[PDB]
Amino acid sequence: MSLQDAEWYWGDISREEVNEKLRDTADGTFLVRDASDYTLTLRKGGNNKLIKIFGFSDPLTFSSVVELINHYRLLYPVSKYQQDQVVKEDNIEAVGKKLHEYNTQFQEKSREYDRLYEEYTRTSQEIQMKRTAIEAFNETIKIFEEQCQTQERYSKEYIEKFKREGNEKEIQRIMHNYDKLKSRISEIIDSRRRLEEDLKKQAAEYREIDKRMNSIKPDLIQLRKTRDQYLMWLTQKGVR
Amino acid sequence: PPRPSSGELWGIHLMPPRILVECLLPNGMIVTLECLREATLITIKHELFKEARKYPLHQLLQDESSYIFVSVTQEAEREEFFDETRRLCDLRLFQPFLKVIEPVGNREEKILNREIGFAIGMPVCEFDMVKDPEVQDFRRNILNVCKEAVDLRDLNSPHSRAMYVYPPNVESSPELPKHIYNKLDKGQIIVVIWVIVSPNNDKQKYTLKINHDCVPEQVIAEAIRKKYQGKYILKVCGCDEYFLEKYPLSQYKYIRSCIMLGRMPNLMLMAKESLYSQLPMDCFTMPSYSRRISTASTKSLWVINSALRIKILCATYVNVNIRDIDKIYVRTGIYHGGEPLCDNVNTQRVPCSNPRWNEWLNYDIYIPDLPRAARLCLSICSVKGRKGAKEEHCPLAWGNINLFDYTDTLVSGKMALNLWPVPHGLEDLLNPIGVTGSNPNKETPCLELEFDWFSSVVKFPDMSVIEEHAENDKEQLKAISTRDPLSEITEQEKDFLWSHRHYCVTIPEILPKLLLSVKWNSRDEVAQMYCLVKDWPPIKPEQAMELLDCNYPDPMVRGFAVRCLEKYLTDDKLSQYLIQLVQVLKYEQYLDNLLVRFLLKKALTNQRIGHFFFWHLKSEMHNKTVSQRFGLLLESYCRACGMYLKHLNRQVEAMEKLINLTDILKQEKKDETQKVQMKFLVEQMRRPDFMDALQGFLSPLNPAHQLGNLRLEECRIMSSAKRPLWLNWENPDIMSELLFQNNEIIFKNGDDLRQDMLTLQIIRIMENIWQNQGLDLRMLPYGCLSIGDCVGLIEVVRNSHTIMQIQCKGFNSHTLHQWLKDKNKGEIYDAAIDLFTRSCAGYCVATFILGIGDRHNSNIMVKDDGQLFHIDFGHFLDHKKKKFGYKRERVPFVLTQDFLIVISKGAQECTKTREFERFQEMCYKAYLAIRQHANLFINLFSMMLGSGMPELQSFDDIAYIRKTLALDKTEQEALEYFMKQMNDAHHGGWTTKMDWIFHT
Ligand SMILES: C[C@@H]1CCN(C(=O)Nc2nc3c(s2)-c2nc(C(C)(C)C)ncc2CC3)[C@@H]1C(N)=O
Repeated sequence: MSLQDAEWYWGDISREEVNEKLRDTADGTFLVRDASDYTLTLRKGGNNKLIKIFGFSDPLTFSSVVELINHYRLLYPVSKYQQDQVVKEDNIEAVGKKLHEYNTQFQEKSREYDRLYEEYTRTSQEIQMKRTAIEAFNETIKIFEEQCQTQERYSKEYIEKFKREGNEKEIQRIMHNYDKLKSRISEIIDSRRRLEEDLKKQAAEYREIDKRMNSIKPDLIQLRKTRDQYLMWLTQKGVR
Repeated sequence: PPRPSSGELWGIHLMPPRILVECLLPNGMIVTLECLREATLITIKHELFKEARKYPLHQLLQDESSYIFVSVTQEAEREEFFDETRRLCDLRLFQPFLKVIEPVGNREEKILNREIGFAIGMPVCEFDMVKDPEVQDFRRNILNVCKEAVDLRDLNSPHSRAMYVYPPNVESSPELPKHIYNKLDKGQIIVVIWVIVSPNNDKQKYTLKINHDCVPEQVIAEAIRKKYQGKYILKVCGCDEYFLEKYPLSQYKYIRSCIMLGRMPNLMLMAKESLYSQLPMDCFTMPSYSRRISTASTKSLWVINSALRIKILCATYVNVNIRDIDKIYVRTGIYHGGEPLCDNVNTQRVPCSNPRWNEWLNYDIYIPDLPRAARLCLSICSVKGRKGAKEEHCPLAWGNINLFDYTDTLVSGKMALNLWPVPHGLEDLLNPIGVTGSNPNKETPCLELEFDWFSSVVKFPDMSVIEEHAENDKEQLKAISTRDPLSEITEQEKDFLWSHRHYCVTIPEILPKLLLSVKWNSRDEVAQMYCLVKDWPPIKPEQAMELLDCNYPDPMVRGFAVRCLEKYLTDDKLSQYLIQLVQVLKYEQYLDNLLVRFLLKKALTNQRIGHFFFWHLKSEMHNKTVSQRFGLLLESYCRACGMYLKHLNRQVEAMEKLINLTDILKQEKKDETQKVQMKFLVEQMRRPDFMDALQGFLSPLNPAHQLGNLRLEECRIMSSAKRPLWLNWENPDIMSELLFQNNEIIFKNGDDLRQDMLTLQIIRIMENIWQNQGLDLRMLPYGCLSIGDCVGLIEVVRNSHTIMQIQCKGFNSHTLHQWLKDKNKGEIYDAAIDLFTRSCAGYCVATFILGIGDRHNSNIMVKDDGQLFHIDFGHFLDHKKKKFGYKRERVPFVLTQDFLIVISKGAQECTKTREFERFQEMCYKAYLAIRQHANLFINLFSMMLGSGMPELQSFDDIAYIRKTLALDKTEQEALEYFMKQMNDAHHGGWTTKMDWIFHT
């Protein structure tokens, strides 16, 4: 019953175009297209099965290609219709005007995604640098604290002895160095504190870039698919 | 962690001439010492110990000789400075401080581990930490391969040692293509044997006419005759390439190139002993981690009578804008390769703000039917149902898990998994081609999971158990086996191949077609498949490689593939395909596998393989998806490579100085004139720490090339916005004038060079197909090496200019032909035009097939002798499909009138010429020669899908070469297609001989 007017027949479309259509579909989703005789593609167990139409295995009872599909109807068809619902416009001029609009919107949105993706990468790299730097401050601070401990373990006996010899200049020399050591540790700790601050801010700046990107990604895919739909409409309407 | 920058300090690229250093004395004292940025540790220690006498408790200090310095490096490592000859600027200090300690521990192990850590860009101690038993077992277990290689290197010392250092740079076969052989005079070659006579080192010349078939000893024999005992060896003049193995002279690549180019082969005779003496005996030592302690009711998978079930508990968070997205869910899939073993199951949708599911997902798979290489691929997706009844689904983070571990244990209990960012351009909801395992960054979305418990530890069945025995078609099978790897295979052909699985052994090359006809979700079919591969005949290495891509995850299949390489893959081809062999390692389910062991064994028995093996892995150490795998592998290479570690560390230090220098120009000096930047380059390059690091090391582009002293007057920052450095070095070889005096290299920090590296690899493979098929289409696959994240080296081609450079300094359509005339006057004119036409054809065909970026006057260069070549490939395949949605195959290299005029020697009607007729025939022959080797190119591209190259992410991206090569058409139809593409692009001119039968 009827032929090329059939919703599931798609003609010259490639395996790749069918893979795009059958992507994430339910078992029984199918469509027929020209080979390289025609090829029925059937969605089953998360895969697209390619079944050659010679009748599958011989002899036949093929009648016409439509009788074969309708015999097994191979649940849901991928209709030519509703894809052609996307382009409302009547004439070639209204469609070309709309293709130019969408294509211009797509190129802007693409350049915005690219710019946003570069800032995502840079922020992600920078965050990793600061994390290594805080680990380096952590190891540095530990060494300077060990110096305090080591100075404390030694001087304890020497300062105690230096008082017996009335040498106030030597005790003041020792504790002047301990002041130098403590001030330095406070300078290193403060420098780590500030790096910890920048990282908290840049980690928040990363969440927001990720958020912004999860918003444009679906809108860029949809806009490209419309640009492409108007492009396909304009090829078929125009001279071949 | 890995070093944030290549600076002398944290947040400081270059230390000032003088710098204050905080010195932490062993008595608790702190001394500020003003040091020179290039001062050595011996000087600093001596100055500190002199100054320390002016501070309290000096009496507690021992001799300066009793101590060494330790400090925190940019890798957050506490490094002990045993090499006191090192300079303060080269220590990679986090902050300017030094702590004085007494040397403790195993000094030699510590020195070796630091040298390893330096080469690899990560401290060795980071591995010691790692909890994962798979990791620690890999570290210990790989040591078998290390031992094997080193023992096998001291087998026939010093020849086996010389064979490792300087391996024969030979072709895969002695069979000389008939067009190469006709350049010979009665199957004989004229060679020039140079000798460095003692004591004045005078260069003596000896021209010899000998059989091309002559083994290196026979060449020595003839040189002796022209005044018995093989006490001499041959070497190439101007580089470190030796003829140490008994291969016919013509089989050696250098010689094979000399014939074809009509070049005079210049060799050097030297004493076997003067080379053997200069070779140090390499000594591997068993590391600490091999000499230490660790490790402080079982069911078969086939006895588990239950379906597959996985519980998706909750996710910590997601980064989504709640005003733009409606709900979030967990998409999951059970995969064998990139093929689901059953339908993909989703959890219920929940709100963005509360990622919690506590849902068991039931899979249409019977637990015993799970194949060995089965994986759980998952993702957290967003769903926005704004317009019509239409909903946009976007992945947010993905993760993959091996359902069985390295010990064959089925996964059980509660599992937490840190998810990975979605790779740029990936629109699929799952990433089954991505790596397995948790993200090492713990500040990412973490997904809590829970697998079934079967009151016991479930193990995959033993191989003994799996061995359960429970005419018109002969021509159809051959037809299926000739088809390309990505050809459509119907369910009918599957069922047919599966039924004929036993006759399939007569055509072994059908194994990939048969393996894809197997139901991997059936222990019945797989058990049988396993018995077939066990007793399967071997296949060619170029066919076996397909079985190592993401389509073949099975360990028996991959095991079979590795054995074909072990027995049939020549070192020439391993070197040629190493890029792909390193990439497929990312597809490996586990750290310990037959592939990694084979490649390491080879890298450790051939230094030419070892060099590039190291660089391919070192270049990707910034990438957290593979840095643990690549790190552990590089540690085991560095531990057993011998003296090559020292030369690798000199290459690595030279490169860090170049990265830092270019980083300064790109960041700090960014808003400064060329003169100001050039003044800074000039003064920096003059520094001794810089001169020591960038002089006297091996070229990472070709380790047989010695980079001697820099010719600073020839070094410069290029006008391009990335600010590439043009660098020149003297070739320090005694006979450099016979090869090249100037070794010029472009250092680029900014652009990703991996696509150029691949395009240049393919061009070389194409050029080789053509030579072997009797076509002299001279290509220029210039050296290009990625050394890190968007950083690499490019080989400068001398006496070559862009078309725009030629067009300026002289313009009309004859300017190019006039330029070639001026550079090739008289007798040498014809050869210039022949070379242009031949090169021009190879580039025309190659670029049409690969779909390289559009050519213009700036990315097409011509050598003074006419040899045309392309530079800056950048893009390839269908790079314009997403951007403009046009369904076409572009002709990147449209031969302008300017090129036509050259080919036609300045004629009026350029296409009606015999010159253009011959040029067409070259193109047609080249196109069909690649189309016949289509399977190779498809495999090579398939083996790069996990690379992270933007334009190579799916098998649908490879479809482009299936179109340009017209694989779903007949050879005659494909040539008609090529001709039409040329005609449509050039607006006519392309013709042939006969239509119906296509016979002259
Ligand atoms: C006057 C001298 C003669 C030689 N020469 C060159 O420039 N030779 C070169 N050989 C190559 C170059 S440049 C190259 N460049 C680039 C970039 C896109 C990064 C610039 N990518 C790739 C390659 C590879 C080959 C000078 C000249 N022509 O001005």
